Amino acid sequence: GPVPSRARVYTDVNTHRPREYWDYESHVVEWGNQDDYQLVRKLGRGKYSEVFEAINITNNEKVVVKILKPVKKKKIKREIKILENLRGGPNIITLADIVKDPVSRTPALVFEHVNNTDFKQLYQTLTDYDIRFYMYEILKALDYANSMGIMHRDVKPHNVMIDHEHRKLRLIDWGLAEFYHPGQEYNVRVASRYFKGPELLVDYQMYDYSLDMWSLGAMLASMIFRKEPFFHGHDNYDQLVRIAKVLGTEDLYDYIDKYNIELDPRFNDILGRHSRKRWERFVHSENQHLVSPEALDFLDKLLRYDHQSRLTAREAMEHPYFYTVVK
Repeated sequence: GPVPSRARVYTDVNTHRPREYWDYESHVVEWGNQDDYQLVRKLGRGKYSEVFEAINITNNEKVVVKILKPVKKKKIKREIKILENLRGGPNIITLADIVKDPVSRTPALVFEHVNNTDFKQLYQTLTDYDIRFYMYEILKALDYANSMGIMHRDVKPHNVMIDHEHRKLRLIDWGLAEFYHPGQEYNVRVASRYFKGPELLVDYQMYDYSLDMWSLGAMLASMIFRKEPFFHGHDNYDQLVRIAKVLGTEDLYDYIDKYNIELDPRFNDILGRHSRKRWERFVHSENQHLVSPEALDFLDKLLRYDHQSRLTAREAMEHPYFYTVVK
């Protein structure tokens, strides 16, 4: 069967924790006062919750309220525990409170407010420098989470809140995030299609933090090449084919061969044979100002089939691409 895999970093952080740190099932929620908060506007509704702009009349500050749908009964304590574990970390969204919504009769998570600009309108204007700046900020969040034994598993532009005016960034929606336990098998039905790592698409369950570095790379590619999304699959199968048309099929087979993975036989008729492409073919007059040798090398080291070969978040922060960013 499949060969096992372990993260190359932060492998044993949770094993050296009291059970309570990662045992989210046993967590006892501290409930706040629902009447502290007044809902102002509905912002949106995801699969697992409805999201509101609200006000915290106890102090009068603006907050964000995520009223959890009757979800997968236990995603709740997982998200709460992860949020509490990561609170105060660099660019980690701050859980301000947890209350019981009187109408939904479900938990309502209360967050810090962030003044975001739609990523679409936002990415059409970001300069080269600003791409680097904000990527570095995202990496701080990811490395922090990983050092705390947690992977986000849903990195995508919609989950990065950016207050461009204040050049402030927050990584949000930790509802899919998990504790990393070496040797543990995970659900491959995580992340959004265009940001799913090859490991998910070939149904390899023993993945780790490095999943999010693929997603970050897919984000970066869309930004520096001005192509949304960069890997544009019709479904999860076509998604892998779109990746293979860039990274090539030989390295794909090397990957699944290394882990003794067998592709779904439905790929036989659709995968074809594809050479690895040089990144220069995606450069054109409209995106050239966003591209540099450093950008391409950085991208190249994120977008690897083999999850074990990708840059870790810390290694990524060491890359020459970020030398120009003021620290």
